[PDB]
Amino acid sequence: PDSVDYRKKGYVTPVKNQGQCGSCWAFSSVGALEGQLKKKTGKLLNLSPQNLVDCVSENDGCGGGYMTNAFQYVQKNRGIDSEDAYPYVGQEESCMYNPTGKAAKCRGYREIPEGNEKALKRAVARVGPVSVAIDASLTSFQFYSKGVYYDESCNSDNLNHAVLAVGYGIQKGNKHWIIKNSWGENWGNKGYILMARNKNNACGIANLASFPKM
Ligand SMILES: *C(=O)[C@H](CCCC)NC(=O)[C@H](CC(C)C)NC(=O)OCc1ccc(Br)cc1
Repeated sequence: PDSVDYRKKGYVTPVKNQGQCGSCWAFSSVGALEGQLKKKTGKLLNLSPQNLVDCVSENDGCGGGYMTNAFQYVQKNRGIDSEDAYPYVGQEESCMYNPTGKAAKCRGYREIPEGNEKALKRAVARVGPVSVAIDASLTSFQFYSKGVYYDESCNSDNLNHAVLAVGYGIQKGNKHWIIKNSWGENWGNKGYILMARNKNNACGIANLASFPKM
């Protein structure tokens, strides 16, 4: 497909805010799951980022983590709670079990061929929102406000932030990836940022992408 924007089909929930917690990966993971859930059931709702922060032991909660492990967890645990049944508190707590909390399930996940933007594009068009990792350490990124973001000093080999690709397209001749962050709706462009697509895998956008099976 030439251009995709899952927000137009109602596959994306509102922009969240990590608070005082480095739980970007939990947010990235739920966003993908929320997508497969909308596609599968027709229901659009917030999943529990906290459920993952607290239970994905392979990870390190507020200290950071990886999306794959989160997907592996939801599959092994036979489910993930919703935001309502397992609200976000912004810090790591003991893993809670909500008898009525299950709101989605995961039967695995797939990875995108490392550094392949073309494969990332095909995956977004056919699957839905995809979880991707990038280098967000540049002041240029942290202070992004508008336009298609590109900074040559971005480090493809310095993955330190997890986000969500809800689509892709082109703006003013510049191809981009539609990216949902989790620093609240006041960061970037209403919690969003258009990142350079096909610019030598800028910021390593396609170096660690994955989506959940549902
Ligand atoms: C995003 O908010 C966080 C910021 C963590 C620094 C405060 N970044 C991550 O969680 C990254 C996710 C991308 C690299 C995909 N993961 C990460 O930092 O891994 C660190 C880590 C430490 C210990 C364990 Br156990 C697992 C992972």
